[PDB]
Amino acid sequence: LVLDQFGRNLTAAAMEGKLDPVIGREKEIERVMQVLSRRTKNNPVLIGEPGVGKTAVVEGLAQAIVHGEVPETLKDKQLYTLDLGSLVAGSRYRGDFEERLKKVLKEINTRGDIILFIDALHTLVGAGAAEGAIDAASILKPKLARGELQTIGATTLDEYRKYIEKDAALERRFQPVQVGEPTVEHTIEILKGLRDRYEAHHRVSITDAAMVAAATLA
Amino acid sequence: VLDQFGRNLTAAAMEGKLDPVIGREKEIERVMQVLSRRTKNNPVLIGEPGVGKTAVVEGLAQAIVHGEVPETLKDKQLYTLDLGSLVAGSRYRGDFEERLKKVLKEINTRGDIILFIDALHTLVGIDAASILKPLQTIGATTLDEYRKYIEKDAALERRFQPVQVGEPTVEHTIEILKGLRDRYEAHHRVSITDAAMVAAATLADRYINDRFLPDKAIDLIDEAGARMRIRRMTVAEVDDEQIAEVLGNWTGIPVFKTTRLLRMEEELHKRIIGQEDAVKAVSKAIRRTRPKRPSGSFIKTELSKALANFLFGDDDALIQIGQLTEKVRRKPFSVVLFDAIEKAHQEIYNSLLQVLEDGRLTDGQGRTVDFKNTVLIFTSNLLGFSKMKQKVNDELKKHFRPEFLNRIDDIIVFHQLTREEIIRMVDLMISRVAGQLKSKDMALVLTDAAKALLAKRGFDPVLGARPLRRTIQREIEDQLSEKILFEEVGPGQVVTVDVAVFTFT
Amino acid sequence: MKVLILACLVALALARELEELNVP
Ligand SMILES: Nc1ncnc2c1ncn2[C@@H]1O[C@H](COP(=O)(O)OP(=O)(O)OP(=O)(O)O)[C@@H](O)[C@H]1O
Ligand SMILES: Nc1ncnc2c1ncn2[C@@H]1O[C@H](COP(=O)(O)OP(=O)(O)O)[C@@H](O)[C@H]1O
Ligand SMILES: Nc1ncnc2c1ncn2[C@@H]1O[C@H](COP(=O)(O)OP(=O)(O)O)[C@@H](O)[C@H]1O
Ligand SMILES: [Mg+2]
Repeated sequence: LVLDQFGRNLTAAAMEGKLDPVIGREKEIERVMQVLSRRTKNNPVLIGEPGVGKTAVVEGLAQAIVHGEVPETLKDKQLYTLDLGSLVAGSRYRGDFEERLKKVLKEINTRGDIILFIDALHTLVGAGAAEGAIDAASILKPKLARGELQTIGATTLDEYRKYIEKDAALERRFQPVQVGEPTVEHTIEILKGLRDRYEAHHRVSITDAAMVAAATLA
Repeated sequence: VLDQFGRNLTAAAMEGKLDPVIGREKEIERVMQVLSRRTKNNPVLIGEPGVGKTAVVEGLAQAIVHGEVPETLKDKQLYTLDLGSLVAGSRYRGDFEERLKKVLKEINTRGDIILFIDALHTLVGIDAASILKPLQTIGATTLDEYRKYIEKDAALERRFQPVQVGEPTVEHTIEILKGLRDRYEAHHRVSITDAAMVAAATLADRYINDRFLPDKAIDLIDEAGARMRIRRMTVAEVDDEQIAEVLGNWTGIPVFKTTRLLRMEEELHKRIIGQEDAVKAVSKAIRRTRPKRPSGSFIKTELSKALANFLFGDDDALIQIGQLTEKVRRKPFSVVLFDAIEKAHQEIYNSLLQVLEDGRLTDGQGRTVDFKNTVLIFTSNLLGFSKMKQKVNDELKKHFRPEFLNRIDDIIVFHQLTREEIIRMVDLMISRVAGQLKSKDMALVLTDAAKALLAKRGFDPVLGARPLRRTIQREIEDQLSEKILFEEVGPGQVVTVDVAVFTFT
Repeated sequence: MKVLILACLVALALARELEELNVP
């Protein structure tokens, strides 16, 4: 469809087992689901230092949808990581970018079961802005108003203020979700949940001593 | 034309589309005073991000449609103007300039338009600046951006009058929540108790310190009502228990959310060992608060640490000293420790002096830092023939004037070192290295003789007990590091330091 | 007794020329 030629369906990737197990981080997957159901400031932007698992929270949200562990208002939603690169690519003509983004947003309103995920939401400023063309930020800023566009974002703490914050319009709509760096004890439980992925790729065995050592020595 | 750009706030106030602004009648009155003027008749709502400054204009538009507006402002259609939409369209470049001019040509075609600009600094750094020359406009910036963009233009200050929208008190934002109760009750179909709002105002000020009063508290009410709608899908009464569950996910702290907590005295001494009477002396002094002056004022370093842990949660809530501005703006619930005040001259008596009288420091940085929930602590002290017991407090009275020592909460004394107290410090510092040996499957037991030797060496009361950390590692750990490498001691071994020279198995 | 006031040079440069994306 229109969303597969731009976005990556994370919900379909979670059905096929292509997303890593996101153990822990549950209190913030369900917190993203709280923010998506709010009156205003209903767009959760996952802020956190690079590496703490901001993409993994939404990848853990996709795994929660396919397991039926979400509320019925977010049941069988399709998360799409809309990359701006596939949206700019092509577009060797006029409006090509605004109509490829209008067809994305029309497809979100038509099916109505899409939670858009914009990873690197700071990169929304200046996407497809061509000569005599409006970027992807100016196209959506409006849609956010109508609330016809619940998006999930994921920036760093630096690039949240450096951009998303400033926009005052976005402020009353985007809600910064703190994606904290986990503790060592939380990280060991992440590594235990990720044994079977890294023990199968390398066909090795990873002892419990190694994962406690991996999170402590790191 | 304004019919397709920006929201008509006056039309939204007629339909009840705007959220009701309960409170703020003084600031809305101030904005009506500026708009009624001849010169500088354009308010700039200086606030903090999420302070309620858009609600003043939302409350202004509700005051227009009620007829509670002056005769120079009767039936003024108040428009916010959506920037980033007068873009929406490319014919081709210069579009946002050419389209903004068509909007302004409709404003002076009519006469009842007042623009609201939620980010006035973004049009400073057609620009409208020119059309401002003679179109009344309400702005809204932060105080950092007022001093950066609006005040730094004399062609933008002969017309832009600053209007302060302050952060509400914990009391004042409750009636904001009670006025906004019916909006968030009806949005989630879940009733919200009054207790929850007293909690969501108190707990949001206490634990959220990058966001501001009105929003923070509304963010807890909106998200707890949203959380209740979720788990009934996996009448239901958002309570104060619900707010602490939601704020426990915001901050990520365990739920201990205070007078009961303040009942310490024994709820401590995890890191404080000895010094027992000063701990009992700072109990009744901190609980004098339970004003604009800090929660405690005192004239040890560990004491502070454990005071930062017990009162304010974090061990790193102890600020050891701009140099204290924009780092208590970040955390206004910190114990501010002043290391070695004896070695500083009188230039430091303006950020510890006027804060016991105001609690606020206006400065050149651009924000007024809040000292009303800190614990200020000063760290001052560490002839012939004859035949501290209780007195150290007269030293600092003679050092600097007691014209604010009756403004200091309590000047407490510290008692002398005990031989048993230092032995209780030796087995405390052996825990730092016994855990490093249990990672090797080793066990480090000691004897009373060996613990008394380390107490006997390096304890000097001129230097407090600093020399003890060296004495542990020069004598135990330098000789324990070698025996691991000599492999006299391997894994699965009990190490018993006895006996003078230290020897073991 | 004397103090030297140094002089913290700031990095100040002219605005960047941009390269355009063509839409035919
Ligand atoms: N809770 C978790 N459980 C399992 N794996 C996790 C968890 N959090 C993070 N990870 C893993 O950590 C790695 C980095 O996470 P991720 O890429 O989501 O971080 P990020 O903060 O989004 O990074 P960036 O800022 O570079 O986009 C990935 O392998 C991811 O699967
Ligand atoms: N006095 C008030 N009465 C009612 N709601 C208020 C009041 N002050 C703030 N709010 C609410 O709190 C939030 C603050 O948003 P806004 O006023 O736009 O913030 P800012 O002034 O920082 O831009 C909104 O939900 C607003 O309706
Ligand atoms: N009750 C205590 N009083 C003082 N120092 C203590 C106490 N308990 C442990 N110590 C240790 O003694 C040293 C005190 O030195 P310092 O950190 O300068 O604080 P102070 O001398 O003001 O207590 C630290 O190593 C600290 O961990
Ligand atoms: Mg990522």
